[PDB]
Amino acid sequence: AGINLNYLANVRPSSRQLAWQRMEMYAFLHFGMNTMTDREWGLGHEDPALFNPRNVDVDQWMDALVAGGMAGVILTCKHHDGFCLWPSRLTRHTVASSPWREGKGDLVREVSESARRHGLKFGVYLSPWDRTEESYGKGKAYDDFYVGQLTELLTQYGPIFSVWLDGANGEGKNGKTQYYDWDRYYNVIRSLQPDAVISVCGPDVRWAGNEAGHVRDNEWSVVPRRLRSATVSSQDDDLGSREAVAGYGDNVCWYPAEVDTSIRPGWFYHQSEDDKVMSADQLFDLWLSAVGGNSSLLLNIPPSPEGLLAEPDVQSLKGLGRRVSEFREALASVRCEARTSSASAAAAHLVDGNRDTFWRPDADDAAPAITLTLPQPTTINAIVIEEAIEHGQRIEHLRVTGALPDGTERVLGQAGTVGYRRILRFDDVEVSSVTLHVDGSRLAPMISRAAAVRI
Ligand SMILES: N[C@@H](Cc1ccc(O)cc1)C(=O)O
Repeated sequence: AGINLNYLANVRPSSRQLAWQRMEMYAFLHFGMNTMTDREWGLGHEDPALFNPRNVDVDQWMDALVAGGMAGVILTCKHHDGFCLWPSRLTRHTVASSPWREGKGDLVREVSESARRHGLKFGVYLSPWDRTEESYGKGKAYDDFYVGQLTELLTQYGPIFSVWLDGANGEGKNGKTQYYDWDRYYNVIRSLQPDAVISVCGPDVRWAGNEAGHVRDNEWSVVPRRLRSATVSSQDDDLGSREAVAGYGDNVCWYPAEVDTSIRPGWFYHQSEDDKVMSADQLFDLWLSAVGGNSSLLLNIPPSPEGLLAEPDVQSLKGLGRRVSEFREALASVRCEARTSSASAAAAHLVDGNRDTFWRPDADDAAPAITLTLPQPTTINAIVIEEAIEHGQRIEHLRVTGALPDGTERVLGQAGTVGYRRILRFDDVEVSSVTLHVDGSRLAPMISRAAAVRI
């Protein structure tokens, strides 16, 4: 193997990136002034008197998120309109000036506390774009204000798992375009919350860039480093193939994808969209596609102006969670005999329920493969396979075969990348065994789990 391949096959996640990956799916909570004014885009300078939801019940939100199987929640602490959901000391444009809770409330506190009681991690979105704040457009003075608010959020509310950042901007009242001192912002986050992943407009987690309803066929976590300050764009179908990254040499990095979408057409709640909430089945397919396609899933659910998650959203979440649990429960009810093409001693690692142990074929194994034999003919429609990503991402082509009770065997399906998890789906079939052929790989693959199941 050449220097380049030895490099690519060993690019690896940091501690914070690995912990983040293991979350799999978490929620976004869009709630604030835009909810009250029924907008996707706020104008700024909205009257704080308009923020007076009568029945905020964050435990109702968290209850539904747990039932949905979420690992954490990212709250919109301040959106583009600039209204802050905590009583910031740096602006009067906050819940402290609203009639909500007699001006004595702190929704960031209320949410973070409830998240922790519910076993969910807590993250923040603090909008760089600010349509109210006076310093906006002045340059450094707005950076000072932003950093000031980051500091409040990152020091007063306990551990933060993610700081989510988009890059929208505009002109201030002075007519000048505000640009952000990203490097300065990153230092603050790294300093105050070392374990947090800085996401999207940050170096730790990449916006998947997919068209809604689509995920990459091949999602590589190892990609050109230039994608971190985002010729090539985040929306390209092929970011990480050998051909795509060839010319970049060592200028690549571990920069894993996050698929983000809303359960409704809009990010904020609009009553007119109450008949347009994704169903539990739509969410499940999404989960299977994202979390079964080497991407984390960020799912937005917006509370209504009353201060509750709406009934359809709660039901979809509940059904999503039920489908995910049924899937895992069947993935454990599975009785299989695992056999490998080499390193049979390590074959045990495929089924010990330890994500830290893996099977890796011998260097001279020219056809690495895992055979799973079933106690008797069973119907299956998917295989689950996971790489030991702590050590990198390597698999490039996977071919799955099934041995039918009727002597013969056929191809059940193929896939490219695996990474954190590949759930390969196909038509319901009855087999006595399946073989996973790792036809292509950057050096020897390290596989921590393999399984055949019926969804
Ligand atoms: N393209 C999206 C990105 C985004 C999504 C959610 C946000 O809260 C902020 C930004 C938008 O601006 O609408």
